[PDB]
Order: sequence, then structure tokens, then C-alpha cells
Amino acid sequence: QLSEQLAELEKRSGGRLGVAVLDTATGRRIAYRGDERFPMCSTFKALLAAAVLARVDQGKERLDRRITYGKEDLVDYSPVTEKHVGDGMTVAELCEAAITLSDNTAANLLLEALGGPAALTAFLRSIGDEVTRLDRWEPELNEAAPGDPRDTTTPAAMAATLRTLLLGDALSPASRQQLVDWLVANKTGDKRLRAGLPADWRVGDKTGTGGHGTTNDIAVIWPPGRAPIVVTVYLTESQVDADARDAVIAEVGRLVVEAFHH
Repeated sequence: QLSEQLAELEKRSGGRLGVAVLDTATGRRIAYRGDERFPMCSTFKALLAAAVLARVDQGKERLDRRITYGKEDLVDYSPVTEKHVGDGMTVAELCEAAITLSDNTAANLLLEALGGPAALTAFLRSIGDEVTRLDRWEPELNEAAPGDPRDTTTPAAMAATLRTLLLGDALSPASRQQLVDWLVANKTGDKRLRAGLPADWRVGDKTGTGGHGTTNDIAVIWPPGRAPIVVTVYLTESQVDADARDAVIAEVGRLVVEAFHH
């Protein structure tokens, strides 16, 4: 039913819509184009922060380590890092900025601390994600060119990977709760999945936005009284405007709510 509603929603979206809903109460998944590749754009920053925290868990990184950088390290969309060229930022502060404000320079500095896009991809391979790949840095990874596999995931693979990292035991309990806290504190998603949820539904999300009419949102959501659900939404090649693409994701939110609580 939800799958058929998503097909109709795609007709209104002006583009190609991919959705996966993973219910951790039952382990059951509902998906629409769930095995098709979509551009991640900034949704990869959730995975980036998880890879940094995995290093912390292994004693190979510290949350309080200070990273210094210069004005020429700055790329566009860097609202937190552009303020701290003088004093630098800690690893924890860069993760917070990358997740909650989608800070691009913060993501590049964290990628540099990992060993780059190829290091993030290998991390994902190590935890059993055979599909997701990061190839480029900020901002070129947002190109979102149709037919280009670079910097892509599938909705089902991303949902499975988020389940493992945020809810399973790939990360330490402190690391997983910290990552969830950053996602719950996200400031960029108010018009997307969040806009489709009732107030008492706890939600952590990470948005992505890029070329070729690409608007994404990935989330973990706790409906009251139950186990959480992981929801990934990818919309690309969409010919409606940015606000309408946001509204498509908010409607996925409403459809999920109605599927799980009637």
C-alpha cells in the first residue's frame, strides 16, 4: 500500500523518487526504487561522522583533538568553519557542524582526517555496505549527474547502513548515541521529513541537496511507544522547484506516519 502510494507521489515529484523504510520492530522493509542508485549529496556526512566515531572507538582519534586550517581550506557552504580559521575546531565540533548545519569545510577536514573519500568507502565496505561509494570531496560530489555512479548510494543500502551504525553495534554506545544526538539536533531538515511528522515523534535526520534537482533526507524516527524506523528518501532529476521537492519528502513523511499509525 505504502509502496503504491509512493509510486503516485513520484508522479507528482517531477523526478525519480527512491525510498526505503526499515522497521526495527520487525526487521521488515518497504522500498520504492530501493536498489536504484541515487546521488547522496550531503547525506554522506552522517556516514562520515560515523567513520570518525569508529576511529574514536578504536583509540585512533579523539573528539577533543583540535584541527587547525586556513582561509584557503574553506569551500562554500561553511557557516561554522568560516568563523574559526583563527582558533580551529575540535573533531567533535567539526562533526557537529557537518551534521547539524551541513558545513562543507567541516566535512572536508573530517575526510582529510580519515584518508579521503576512498577511506570512507572502505569503512563502509568493512561494515558490509557493498554499494555506497564516495569518490569526490566537497563541493564536486554534489554534481548528481544522471548515469554517474560516483558519490551514490541506494535507498535500501543507506537504510541498512544507518541501521547498523545508529541502532546496531558497529559503534560503541557512546558513539552511536552521540551520532543520533547530532542528527536529532539537525537544523537543516525542517521542511523535509520533519514537516511530515507529529510533534512527539522523535527524529534525527541528515539532508542532502545537489545538482539535477536533487533533494534528499535520511532519518531515524521514534514513533511513540515503539521501536525506531529508518527512513531514507532520495529524489533526483526533479523538475519541480526546491520548495516543492522539500514538500515531496515531507509527504513521504506523512505517508510513513499513516502506514505505521493509522
